[PDB]
Parts: sequence; C-alpha cells; structure tokens
Amino acid sequence: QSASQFTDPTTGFQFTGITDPVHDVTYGFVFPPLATSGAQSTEFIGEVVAPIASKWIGIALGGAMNNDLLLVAWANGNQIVSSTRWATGYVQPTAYTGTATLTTLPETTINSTHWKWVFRCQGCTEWNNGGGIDVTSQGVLAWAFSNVAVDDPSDPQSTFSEHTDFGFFGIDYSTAHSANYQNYLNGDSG
Amino acid sequence: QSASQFTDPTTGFQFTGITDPVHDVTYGFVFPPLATSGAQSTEFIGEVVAPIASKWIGIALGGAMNNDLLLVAWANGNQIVSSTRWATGYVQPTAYTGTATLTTLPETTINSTHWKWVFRCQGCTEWNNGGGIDVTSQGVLAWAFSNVAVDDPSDPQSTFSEHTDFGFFGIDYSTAHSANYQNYLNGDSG
Ligand code: HEM
Ligand code: HEM
Ligand SMILES: *[C@@H]1O[C@H](CO)[C@@H](O[C@@H]2O[C@H](CO)[C@@H](O[C@@H]3O[C@H](CO)[C@@H](O)[C@H](O)[C@@H]3O)[C@H](O)[C@H]2NC(C)=O)[C@H](O)[C@H]1NC(C)=O
Ligand SMILES: *[C@@H]1O[C@H](CO)[C@@H](O[C@@H]2O[C@H](CO)[C@@H](O[C@@H]3O[C@H](CO)[C@@H](O)[C@H](O)[C@@H]3O)[C@H](O)[C@H]2NC(C)=O)[C@H](O)[C@H]1NC(C)=O
Repeated sequence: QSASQFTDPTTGFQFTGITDPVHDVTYGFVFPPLATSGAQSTEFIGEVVAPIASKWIGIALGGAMNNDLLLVAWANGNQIVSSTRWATGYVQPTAYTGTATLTTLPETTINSTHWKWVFRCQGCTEWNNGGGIDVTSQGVLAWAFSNVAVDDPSDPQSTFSEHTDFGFFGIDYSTAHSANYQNYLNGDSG
Repeated sequence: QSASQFTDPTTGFQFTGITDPVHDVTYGFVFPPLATSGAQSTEFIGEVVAPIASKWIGIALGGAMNNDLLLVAWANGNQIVSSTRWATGYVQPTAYTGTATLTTLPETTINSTHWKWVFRCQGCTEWNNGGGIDVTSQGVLAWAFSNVAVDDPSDPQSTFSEHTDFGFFGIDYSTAHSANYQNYLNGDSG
C-alpha cells in the first residue's frame, strides 16, 4: 500500500499515512521541518485512529517486526496505555532500552466507538542499535493488529498474543514534514 | 501491494501474482498470448496455494466485492470445491448468472499442510453486465480469506460467513501473457 497526505478534521493536523480498510484503522505521521544545516530532528508526531474493537495496535517504524523500534498501544478504559518495544526472532517484543520518549498528546480522544491516540515520539528516528529512519528518503512502515485483549491492560509492559493481522505501506518521508509541527506541539493547527 | 512474476516450484508454471504474507496464500495468474489482429481471449489460468487453515478463499477479478466476477474455492477432504459468484451489495455472493467455466486442472494438489488449486477460467475476463478486465493494461485484483469453514462444504453454492481478512494488489496484465499457455492446458511446463 502507499501513504498519502490527509488532514485530521477535528484537530486540523496534517499527516502522511493510510487507513487500513479491513480494520478501518488510520495511521498518520508528521515530521518537523527538514534542516538546512546540521542533523535532522529525531522526533515526529503520529496518530492511530482505531475502532474500539481494536484491542491493541503496533507500529513498526522500520517496517519489519525485528531489529527496529516498535510502538504498541491500546485503550484501557478512558486511557491510552503505550510503550516502546523491540523484537528479535518473532517473539514477544520487550521494553526498548534505547533513547525514545513516547508522549500522549492532549488531542488524544477516546469515545464510545473509537480510540484516537495522538502522540509525540522523541528520539524515535535513530535507535540504539545504530539503525533508524532517513527522514529525507522513501521507506516502509508496518502495522500490527489484534482483536484480542492484552494479558494485563493496565501494564504498559503487558505480554499479549501475536497479532491477528499485519500490513505494510510505503512512505515518502521527504514530503511528510510540516511547517506547523511546532504549532501541533502547542495544540495549534495553525 | 504489487504483483510480480514467479515460477511454481513444482510444475514450472510461470505466473504473475502475489503471496499474502499474513495468511501465506499465493495467488497466481497467467494469460494466453496477446492478439493484435483479433479480440483478446476471454480465458486465463490461475492458482491458489493455501495453508490448510484457510477454510475458504475468494478472488475478486475486478478488485472489489460488488459488481464483478468472483471466484470462491475451498478444500473439502481430498477435493477442491469451487464456484463463480457475484455480489451486488456487501451480502452473501451468489451463483454468477453469466457464462463462465471454472475447470480444476490436474496440477491441483491437496496434502496435510496445503491445498493448491490450479484452474482454468473460461469466459472470465468479460462479464454479462458488460463489465470485465482489460488484459492489455494495468488493473487491481482483490482476495478474501476466512479461517472458518463454509456452512455446507460439499455444496459449491454453500453459504458462508464474511471473510476475516481481504486485500488488494496491482497487476500489469500486459506482462502476464505467456507463449506456454497452451502447454499449461495440456499439463506441460513447456
Ligand atoms: C507475542 C507477540 C508477537 C508474536 C509472537 C509475533 C509473531 C510474529 C510472526 C510469527 C511473524 C511472521 C508472520 C508471517 O510472515 O507469516 C510476525 C510478523 C510481523 N510482526 Fe509480529 N509478533 C508479535 C508482536 C508484534 C508487534 C507488537 C509488532 C509491531 C509493534 C509486530 C509486527 C510484525 C510485522 C510488521 C510483521 C511482518 C514483517 C516481518 O516479518 O517482520 N509483531 N510476527
Ligand atoms: C457472506 C459473505 C460476505 C459478506 C457478508 C461480505 C461482506 C463484506 C463487507 C461488509 C465488506 C466491507 C469491509 C470494510 O471495508 O470494512 C466487504 C469487503 C470486501 N469483500 Fe466481502 N463479504 C463476503 C464475501 C466475499 C467474497 C466471497 C469475496 C471475494 C470472492 C469478497 C470480497 C470482498 C472484497 C475484495 C472487499 C473489499 C473491497 C470492497 O469494499 O468492495 N467478499 N465484504
Ligand atoms: C469518536 O471519534 C471518531 C474519530 O474522531 C469520530 O469519527 C469521526 O467523526 C468526524 C466528525 O467530527 C468525522 O469527520 C468528518 O466530518 C465531516 C463533517 O463536515 C464529514 O463531512 C466527513 O465525512 C467526516 O465524517 C470523521 O470522518 C470520523 N472518523 C472516523 C474514523 O469515523 C466518531 O464520530 C466519534 N464517535 C462519537 C460517538 O462521538
Ligand atoms: C504439500 O503442498 C505444498 C504446496 O505445494 C508443498 O510445498 C511446496 O513443495 C515444494 C516442493 O519441495 C517446495 O519446493 C521449493 O522447491 C523449489 C524447486 O527447487 C526450490 O527452488 C525452492 O527453494 C523451494 O524449496 C515449495 O517451496 C513448497 N511451497 C509451499 C508454498 O510450501 C509441500 O511440499 C507438499 N507436501 C507434501 C508432503 O507433498
């Protein structure tokens, strides 16, 4: 599949991403402006908009299960529970030990039909194994879905069973940056 | 997703198609030589290679559930049961009302881990509503998966419940034609 540009109609945040038509989950990503001098930013903002039947969602930021930073999240009542994880060998991903801070942003909304997780991921483009993503280039992201609850919903490091579905999409990171990024951080669409 | 060319590692048949990594089902298509002085053939040869947990598989020849020719198949014991179907509004597809002949080819196998349906589909590129596919250009195919048995597996027109997954892939039909098509019909890889 291929990502495209879209706007969140309630927040006005502009993302790059996709909606999976099977589970009707939307994945969106937006990056701070590219730099002219120096290193690129290592953070981005993302969103997951999922029907409540979605019991947990994962994002594989290198587009594969193993050897890349994983984001996992689920609704626990009126709360989003989330973590950064890492996997080797196709087994239960465990707590990431690198430098990454996953922040739930105030736009996050949970209602009777959907959970909408809006997050900031600082340090998430470069991982402690030396890999990461090139925000000037084209790459692949992947998502993982389950309709079965995690083993302990109040624990961010809960174990859980393998996803019931997973999928991929191409993304042109060079067109995924926004001049309004800082405004998103202040809760402004611009 | 995107189709590519591949070779059946048992028969040597060359197909165009994909392997869905989630359910590990391979979908393959091959067409007769392109004509330039006549209208195109309306038939093709296809294959479904599916792990036994796949209780039914559908192929949507126009890339969508409704108003296009669908192919549905499942293993019942040591035999493949299959049908041509049609749907008008996201409900149980029923028997196609046009002229189309689905023939199981002898390369078809069923064993303990997989069922492999190799078939001939005559009258399958042009449909009795005036629609169809253009085998000289680019199009989209779709598939449907379920891991729940059909209601009555010995009946080709059995009802069943909605797929648990579905997906799409782009296919360049202009690249999917083969000089070996007639050989395939005779059971030869050529
Ligand atoms: C105990 C939990 C998990 C188990 C046992 C597990 C197991 C597996 C297995 C066996 C596969 C191969 C499937 C195939 O190709 O047929 C796979 C694929 C994959 N998994 Fe998981 N998984 C789990 C959690 C996760 C998480 C939480 C994520 C993302 C945050 C994820 C992302 C993926 C992706 C993207 C693939 C396909 C690409 C690749 O093969 O790496 N998995 N997983
Ligand atoms: C009793 C059986 C079936 C029911 C109730 C049914 C129902 C549905 C529904 C409700 C959707 C929309 C899902 C969404 O977008 O969230 C859908 C999509 C789809 N269905 Fe089915 N389905 C069934 C059988 C089949 C079969 C046999 C095929 C293929 C031979 C098929 C192919 C598709 C495809 C490819 C899509 C996605 C594209 C589209 O929206 O047209 N369906 N189906
Ligand atoms: C729970 O939250 C979800 C996600 O925010 C709500 O679905 C979203 O509802 C908005 C309506 O504010 C939809 O936005 C668009 O609104 C315009 C109105 O001009 C309309 O023209 C568009 O067709 C579209 O509806 C948005 O599409 C929709 N998103 C999804 C994924 O369904 C949902 O309504 C909330 N549920 C409750 C009970 O409040
Ligand atoms: C049950 O049916 C399945 C599906 O046809 C069989 O799996 C397939 O078996 C072939 C034969 O060994 C596999 O071989 C491949 O062979 C080529 C030819 O040299 C080789 O280059 C490839 O690297 C590969 O090893 C084929 O991959 C495999 N396909 C799938 C989807 O599993 C299975 O062997 C059958 N079981 C029995 C007991 O007959």
